[PDB]
Amino acid sequence: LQSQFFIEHILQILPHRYPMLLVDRITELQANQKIVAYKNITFNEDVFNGHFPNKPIFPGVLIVEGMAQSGGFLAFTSLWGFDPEIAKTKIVYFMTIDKVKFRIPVTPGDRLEYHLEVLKHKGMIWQVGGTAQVDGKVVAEAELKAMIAERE
Amino acid sequence: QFFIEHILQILPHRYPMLLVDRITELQANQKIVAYKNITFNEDVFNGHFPNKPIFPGVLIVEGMAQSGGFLAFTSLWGFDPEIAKTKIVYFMTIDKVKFRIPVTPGDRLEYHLEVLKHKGMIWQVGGTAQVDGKVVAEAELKAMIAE
Amino acid sequence: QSQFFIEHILQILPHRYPMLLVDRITELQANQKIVAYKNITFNEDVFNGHFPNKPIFPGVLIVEGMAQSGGFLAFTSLWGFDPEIAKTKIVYFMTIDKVKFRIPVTPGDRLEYHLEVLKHKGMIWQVGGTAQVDGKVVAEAELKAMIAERE
Amino acid sequence: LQSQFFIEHILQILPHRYPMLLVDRITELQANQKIVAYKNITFNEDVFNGHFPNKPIFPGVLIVEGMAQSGGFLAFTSLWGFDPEIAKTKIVYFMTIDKVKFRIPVTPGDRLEYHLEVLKHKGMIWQVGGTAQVDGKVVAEAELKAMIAERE
Amino acid sequence: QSQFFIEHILQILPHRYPMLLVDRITELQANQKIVAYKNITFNEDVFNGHFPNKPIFPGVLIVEGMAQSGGFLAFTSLWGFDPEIAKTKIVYFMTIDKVKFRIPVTPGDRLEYHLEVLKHKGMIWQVGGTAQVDGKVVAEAELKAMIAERE
Amino acid sequence: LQSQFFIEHILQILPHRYPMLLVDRITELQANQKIVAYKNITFNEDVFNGHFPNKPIFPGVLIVEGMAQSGGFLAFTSLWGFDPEIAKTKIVYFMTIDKVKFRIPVTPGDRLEYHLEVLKHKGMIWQVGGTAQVDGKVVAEAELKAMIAERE
Ligand SMILES: COCCN1C(=O)/C(=C\c2ccc(-c3ccc(Cl)c(C(=O)O)c3)o2)S/C1=N\c1ccccc1
Ligand SMILES: [Cl-]
Ligand SMILES: [Cl-]
Ligand SMILES: [Cl-]
Ligand SMILES: [Cl-]
Ligand SMILES: [Cl-]
Ligand SMILES: [Cl-]
Repeated sequence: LQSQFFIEHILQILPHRYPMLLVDRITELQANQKIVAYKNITFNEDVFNGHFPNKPIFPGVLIVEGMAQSGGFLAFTSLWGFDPEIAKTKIVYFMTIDKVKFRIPVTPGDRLEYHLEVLKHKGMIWQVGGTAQVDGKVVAEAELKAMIAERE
Repeated sequence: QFFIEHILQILPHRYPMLLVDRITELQANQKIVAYKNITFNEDVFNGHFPNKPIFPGVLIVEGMAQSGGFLAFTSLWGFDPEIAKTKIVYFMTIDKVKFRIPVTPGDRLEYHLEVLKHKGMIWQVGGTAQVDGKVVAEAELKAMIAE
Repeated sequence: QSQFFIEHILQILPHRYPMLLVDRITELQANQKIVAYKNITFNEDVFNGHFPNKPIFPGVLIVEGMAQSGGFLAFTSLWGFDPEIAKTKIVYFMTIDKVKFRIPVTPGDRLEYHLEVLKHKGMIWQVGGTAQVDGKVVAEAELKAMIAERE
Repeated sequence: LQSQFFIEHILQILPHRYPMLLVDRITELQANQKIVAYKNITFNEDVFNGHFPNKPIFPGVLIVEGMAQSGGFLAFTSLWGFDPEIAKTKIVYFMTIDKVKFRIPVTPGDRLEYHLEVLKHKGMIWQVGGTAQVDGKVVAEAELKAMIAERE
Repeated sequence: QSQFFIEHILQILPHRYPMLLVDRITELQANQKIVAYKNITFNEDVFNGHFPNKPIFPGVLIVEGMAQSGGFLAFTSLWGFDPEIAKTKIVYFMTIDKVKFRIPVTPGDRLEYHLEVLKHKGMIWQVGGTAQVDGKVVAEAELKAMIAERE
Repeated sequence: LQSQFFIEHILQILPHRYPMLLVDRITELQANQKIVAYKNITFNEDVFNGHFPNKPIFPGVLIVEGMAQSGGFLAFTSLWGFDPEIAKTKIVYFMTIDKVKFRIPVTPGDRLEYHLEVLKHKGMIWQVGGTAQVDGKVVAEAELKAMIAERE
């Protein structure tokens, strides 16, 4: 019912944890339709130790990962709403990834904004597409299909 | 075969983003077969996911990109540690990836990449990731080598 | 210059992971003031234990981030963007005073450091200012440092 | 109320965890009055990776953090004694820091002794002040005011 | 019985990252022997300092992994795959003798542990064997474990 | 030639680095005879995260590793003294370990003192033995034979 979520609510919905929880705040959310979130990029992240020495560049694949989590938050809330209890036993598997294009490198100090739209969704299978943006510009484009499942 | 110390002399990637442990097969301007061991003792598992260790699909793709990278560096300048150290690799595009089987601690993740097309510093490769002969994922990507 | 990105910052401060808390410098006035910032994201080790389920960027690290900004300020003022000389210097902080924390800092915040030169006499520099998140002051502090030869 | 607490007791009272729990043991404790504790400094701490390369130096701001935590243990035990139950529902916020002076650099192999006395205390607000020592000499001095708040 | 994957291992052993050095149990025989392994990959924090520009999995860790396997063997021999009882027991090692290192272990290797029960009396279990990579012996060791009640 | 060394000297002799450099300081050193050194044990170490949760215990094998490093520093200096040049062209690799007995658990707050005596030395082959002590009490004991090898 809300459209603005902070790190606290994100931890209660997504199963991801450090160092793979790549969504910091949800700024906009329209159930079954779109979501806008963002992750701040800082030099104080471990992934920078090796990507790359003396040249910090946020991995392209982790940007895709960040987008998937945004969509995963959109998918869970659209299904069961904000129910951490239900969410606490679910995980999220990647099914496919297509048409991803990287236009501008993301670096420390960047506010990487995730913009996801629901292209199609069936039960637990959600297919989203959108872009990663920094200062209003598209730094990345991507389409992906993820499935949420109950931890067996 | 090229072992970890050779890989270090070519790829610019370091911990914790160096996801290729050994190169078992290489054919210039053609293909490459390499792999990375998966063990619980990897930091990514603390968060992906707690109680349910699953190697991230995106990192599977990253491992293939790196395998592709080694293939490009060596095809471009051969095994030249000197040239390599001035470069880094940028992901340009990723397409047609599909995950069929989850990778978990104890798995030997094999990368199979063939050159689909290349020009200058821009290389496009495609293939699969395998575990015990079984295809756990396929993908296509285009990377760029630069200064 | 007036805008230094992470690479420029890396060539001036000796600080490295996980103690380099200045991601970018948005403005610098030799001998006057500096405005920089560090993004705060959940993907930082410190949040693992401060605290579980309640990510709150440590106040001591805000102050530290403020000290680093002042250090870049004092140094650039004296020698400008000079990587070679930076390697032979040391910015050792002697005191911290009047520190106030008004509102907590959390993942998703852009922690802006605002520091100015309160006093400069020889090797001793005294800076002061605030850390701000979206125009609102979240913390303040006065710090004194001494410039010196590395060893 | 004890006066000799170990890491096991400390884990049960303070909310801090790795890599921010900077107190290893409590040696002396006088409810509402003073406390003596310490943190061993070893090269095997991640913080030394970047502070600094080739020459390890425990950060001063972190020494102040350790004194604050010592103070917190005193406050908690002062208000509820050793009660892990009510202690789990809390966290400690830094309110102010004053008169901190750094006299001697702290390094790997040092036994950082935290010396703190209560300057003032009302309810959840505790104002403490003292020194951090190593082998009997004062390496740092500081005053701080913390607050214990419901993890609401 | 049969083979256990990391999941099952997590339910018996109390060890967690970065100290759980057994990824899979491919063979177990009550009161007799165990065959397990840990994959060695460059992506392990340990390789940062052992050593720079020269990754070599520590020998004492090869030994730690043999102990964990041996411990796993003794525990399951008495109680089988019983998670509840596992939280009830403590398996620490009293002794370690006859340790020999023959070949360096590096990223890409599959460190296979081969431990057999030499002798056991009550809760004192003595195991011994080798660490193997590609069928060859990279290390040998004998360890004595004591099984106790947690707390 | 000296008998007291600090982490800054240790770093110039041993190649070990975080998180495997387990000797913080050397308080005693007698060529070809013995070495007494120590490593502080603090909760702020990665190892404790999983060994074990809610029960920090410094790994016995790590105590042994620490003893081996001291032996290594001893072996090298006995032969070349404090020589950074040569030190970084050689490596002390261990061939065997015997009679290892763990008597008392090591925990955060402990000062793990390493005591190694030279049992036999002939060229590059060194056999040493000793104990790990905490507050004058033996917590561990072991014997090792090391080989000083070329680094290339
Ligand atoms: C390799 O031997 C292990 C070292 N060791 C222990 O593990 C000891 C007890 C122990 C192990 C695990 C736990 C434990 C306790 C509470 C919890 Cl909550 C957990 C958990 O949650 O995972 C685990 O306690 S004692 C010991 N070493 C020695 C050494 C010498 C004498 C006695 C013990
Ligand atoms: Cl995935
Ligand atoms: Cl990239
Ligand atoms: Cl705080
Ligand atoms: Cl400092
Ligand atoms: Cl070793
Ligand atoms: Cl142990």
